[PDB]
Amino acid sequence: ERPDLAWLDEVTMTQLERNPYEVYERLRAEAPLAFVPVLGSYVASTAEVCREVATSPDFEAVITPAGGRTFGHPAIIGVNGDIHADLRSMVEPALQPAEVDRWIDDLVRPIARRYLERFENDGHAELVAQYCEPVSVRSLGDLLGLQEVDSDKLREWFAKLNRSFTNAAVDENGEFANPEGFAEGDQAKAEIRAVVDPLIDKWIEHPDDSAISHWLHDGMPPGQTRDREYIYPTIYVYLLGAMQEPGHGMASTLVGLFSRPEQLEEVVDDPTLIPRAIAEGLRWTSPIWSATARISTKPVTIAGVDLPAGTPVMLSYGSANHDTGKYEAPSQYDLHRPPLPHLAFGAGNHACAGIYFANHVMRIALEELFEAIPNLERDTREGVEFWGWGFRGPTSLHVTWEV
Ligand code: HEM
Ligand SMILES: COc1ccccc1O
Repeated sequence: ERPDLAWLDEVTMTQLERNPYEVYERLRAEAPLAFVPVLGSYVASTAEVCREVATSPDFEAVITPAGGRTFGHPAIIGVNGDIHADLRSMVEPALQPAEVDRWIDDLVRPIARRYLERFENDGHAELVAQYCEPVSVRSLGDLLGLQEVDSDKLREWFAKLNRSFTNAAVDENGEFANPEGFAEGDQAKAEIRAVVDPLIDKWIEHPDDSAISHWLHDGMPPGQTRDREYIYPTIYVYLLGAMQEPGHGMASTLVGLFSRPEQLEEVVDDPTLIPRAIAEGLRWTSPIWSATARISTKPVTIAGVDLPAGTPVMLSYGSANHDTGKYEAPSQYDLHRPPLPHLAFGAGNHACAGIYFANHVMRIALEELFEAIPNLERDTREGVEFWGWGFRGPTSLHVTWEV
């Protein structure tokens, strides 16, 4: 209904999945808060608007429509008040920095070595499938208590959940355009239940050091546990983004480094630059690109738009992280950018709970990769395609090295 934005009626879901940055460049200039018809929602595209909405007292969390169809209730990302406080209290212990520092090295480093050992003498690899994804999922899976679930299965689950969660397209009547696209998310959930229900049965009676056992038991009266239906949606939140994103982020960081060969060389020579390299990678291609949202709780005016109460706004943090109000030439990867604030972990009460853990997973993985293969090069015969609007990352990363 905004006349000057009639061009947005012609934006497609496929276009946004393939490459959302041209449309979002226009949005940041034309309408930092804009209703995108194919998404069925207002979208926040700039750093100022995303930060304002994420931190405003007049907004609260809401799950996106496709996210809710995928995860149900109470997903930690979609709830507020006492339920959110309890779910944050449940997930935070293992994520506390002092706690992560106690065990993160002995968790991730042997995992990274195990996956490297499989290919480090080959002279070629596709790092998304052979390294970045397995290390990310094996690390978190072991932390959670899912040691027995193979990395290939954790990877399949996150991919199916991604596609269902981001199945956001709506038709001319505001109805989901592709209802069949939720079926694979439902199938993943059914598989997850079949594996995890017996584990929860065991943990209720026999608590252990796994994170999910602690989710059941922590803070509960004697002999009581949180109901499994109450915790499953947050398990699904983990089995999508927490499993997927460290792998996404380390792979994007590698693509960015390969794009600046002098910078790759600096980081291989001086691995203390790895954290900076990662932070720039997350800004450059944000793993959680436009997955979350907030909803107004009263009438508000944001970026000149008067919103009624009850209005959802999607937080396109991956666009915010290319805001030219903040960054020069944001589509260029540059290790030597000054260490400015970014929105790849969101903001406010619903900001990422796992930042410290995620940063260490990616750091340790990259350290081990460069120690193992110091002469790592991108295989320039192959293209790198990035995919995703809700969650974004490279679909492959072919590399080569002299053996
Ligand atoms: C590089 C990897 C990661 C990125 C880029 C990422 C980014 C994000 C973003 C953007 C959000 C939404 C914040 C908002 O709406 O303002 C989020 C939420 C979340 N993150 Fe992460 N994160 C990643 C890894 C993880 C990991 C590994 C875990 C768990 C161990 C995790 C746990 C969560 C939780 C629990 C939430 C929901 C917080 C809430 O709604 O209260 N994160 N993260
Ligand atoms: C940490 O996992 C998520 C974050 C935001 C949206 C969906 C997720 O699975």
